[PDB]
Amino acid sequence: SVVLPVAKRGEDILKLIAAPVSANELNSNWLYQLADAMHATMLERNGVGIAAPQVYISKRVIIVASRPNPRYPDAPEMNAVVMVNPEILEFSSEMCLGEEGCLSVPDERGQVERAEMVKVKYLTLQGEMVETVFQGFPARIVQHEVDHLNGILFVERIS
Ligand SMILES: [Zn+2]
Repeated sequence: SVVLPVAKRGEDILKLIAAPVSANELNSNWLYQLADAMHATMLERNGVGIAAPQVYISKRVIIVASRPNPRYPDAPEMNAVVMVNPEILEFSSEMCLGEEGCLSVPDERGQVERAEMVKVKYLTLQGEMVETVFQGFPARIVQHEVDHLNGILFVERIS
């Protein structure tokens, strides 16, 4: 496993709309390697999620991996999920606000309003369709990472 360089706020890579992963990439060693490098990078930076644009890869891949760590001492622990081509199909009208940081925003945290619940459809790295309901802090990570795929940093969502 390799720890990749992470783009910081102000770099233009972080402002693009990341391109969807194509059919021939699904279940490829390319794609497995991409996800493994993202995963190592996130762990090394005590992230609870990561998006491919953050590691200069303008593709629609994210990792959602809520776990307590120094950066988030109170996060619930889930098994890390890698999502290819995620699409949020439903946001709840109910809001929750929480403090977010970001691997791409050194030394700034802010309060962000997010949907309490999201329903997300995505593909596994093999290419199989999955739909999952997330609540609370995992939901906020899903929203944060999808924002990265759409060129949005959490600083822009500060109410
Ligand atoms: Zn981030």
